Amino acid sequence: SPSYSPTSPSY
Amino acid sequence: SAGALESSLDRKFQSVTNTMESIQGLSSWCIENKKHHSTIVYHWMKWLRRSAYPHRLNLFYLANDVIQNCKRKNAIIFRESFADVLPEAAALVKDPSVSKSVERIFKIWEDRNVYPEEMIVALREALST
Repeated sequence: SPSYSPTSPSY
Repeated sequence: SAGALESSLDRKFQSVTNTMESIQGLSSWCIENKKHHSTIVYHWMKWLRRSAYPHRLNLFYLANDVIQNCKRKNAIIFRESFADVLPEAAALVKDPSVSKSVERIFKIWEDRNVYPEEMIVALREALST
């Protein structure tokens, strides 16, 4: 259940 | 009658948990649901009060990821409907134990210029004091 890093997705 | 179709969003958002396995999958599909981006924010918002402190923090990541899955500012219209309750949703995370993590997504929106500062004043009200 690895929690993600908000900056990982691009914008 | 047909309004029961919106439950395809709220039951799946309620099923989300603190993992990228559930966030990245539903946030990618949520972009195909752009046909109702106006109500999607209403579903995800009401689950924050249902969820625990670390869990509602995880649900808040969904909004940030869906804004960024629409991406490239080609329209990014998802940001406009989330802006309707963006600070109001942050009122459910006034605890400094979670406000510190909700600042993680709010920090990105601030640096990524995803919102005007006039909106961020409400974000910092709802996260800070």
